Amino acid sequence: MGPHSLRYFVTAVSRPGLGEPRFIAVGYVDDTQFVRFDSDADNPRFEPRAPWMEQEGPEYWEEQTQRAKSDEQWFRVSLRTAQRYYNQSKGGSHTFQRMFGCDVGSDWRLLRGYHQFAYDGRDYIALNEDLKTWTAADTAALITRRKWEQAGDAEYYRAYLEGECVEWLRRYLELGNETLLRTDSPKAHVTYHPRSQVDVTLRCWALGFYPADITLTWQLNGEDLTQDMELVETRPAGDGTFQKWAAVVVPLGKEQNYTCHVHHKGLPEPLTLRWKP
Amino acid sequence: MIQRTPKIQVYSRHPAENGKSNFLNCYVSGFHPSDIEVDLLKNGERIEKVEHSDLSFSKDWSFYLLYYTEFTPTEKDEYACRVNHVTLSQPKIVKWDRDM
Amino acid sequence: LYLVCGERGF
Repeated sequence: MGPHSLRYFVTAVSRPGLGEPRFIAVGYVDDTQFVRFDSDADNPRFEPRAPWMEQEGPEYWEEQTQRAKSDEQWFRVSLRTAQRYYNQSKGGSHTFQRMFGCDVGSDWRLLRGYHQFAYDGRDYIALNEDLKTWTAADTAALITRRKWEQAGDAEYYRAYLEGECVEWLRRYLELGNETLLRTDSPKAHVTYHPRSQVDVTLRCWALGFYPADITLTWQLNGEDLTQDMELVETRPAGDGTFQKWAAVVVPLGKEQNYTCHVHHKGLPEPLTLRWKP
Repeated sequence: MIQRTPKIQVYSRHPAENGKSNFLNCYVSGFHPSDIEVDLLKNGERIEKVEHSDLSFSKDWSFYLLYYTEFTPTEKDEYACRVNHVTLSQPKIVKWDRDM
Repeated sequence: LYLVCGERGF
């Protein structure tokens, strides 16, 4: 059920003295990468990055490669144009990024359509949530905004985001359903780590879970310790699942009073765990 | 050019068990620009088998990559991740601690 | 389905 998303993350980087920019495009469905294009491959093609994408036929791969190549040329031109326009007279490597795609609700409505750009890591121009107007960050982006209004780009991307974007998301969810529609519950446990005469560290682990969204919280007999804890970012295990941990420093000899609570799509109710010496 | 320094985690795919085959990961995230040097080290020396994920980025535009290799944890061998990036004065080495 | 910005702007 639930929300789903189709997102493409596109990066172009200029490379003084090396010729053409590095151009990389990557597609995700929810938290799972499924395609890529990379200009540095010796035969650059749009290609599958999940075994279930091998079900798409040659026409899909050809069409998508042609679109990737056309975009690659457009980023190259834009990088050259920006460098003129911002008066980057010392030259150097610069970055254009594009994010686009669709978030859909559990009822398949389009929650948000994205078509959005950054230059050297900063917002440049973005299609607003109305899919009609643009947010520009500075005067260069005002200039591109005028051109894009003139060309009707917002209307073109709105038609794609409300139509093809959603239709292809559905299709990919069907093709990859064994993997994309699964939910892998976290396997959790607590470890214990000496620190000093007066205290120790309890670390709560959540391993092997999908999707990535998760909450880990320590408590002391009901009392929420969220703010006293050390919490790492959720991280990929490399096999399609994710990991996370949260630790708390507690007085030597009171370990038993602390409980870790785990919330995840796969857990009908929160898991409660303690140090098990 | 904005500059964001990478966050780095080094960890195993599975719970470490000595003499049991596993995967060593170095996840680098939150960085900009994308240019970054990552090596996995065994006792200070570069591992050559290392693979990595396709460059991608988050909602704030900051990049992330996963570097990984097959390995076999042991009592005596020290593993680590070495990272270099324009935001660092010199490369940063983060040691693998099986409890993190 | 990737879609191209194919001869637009700045």
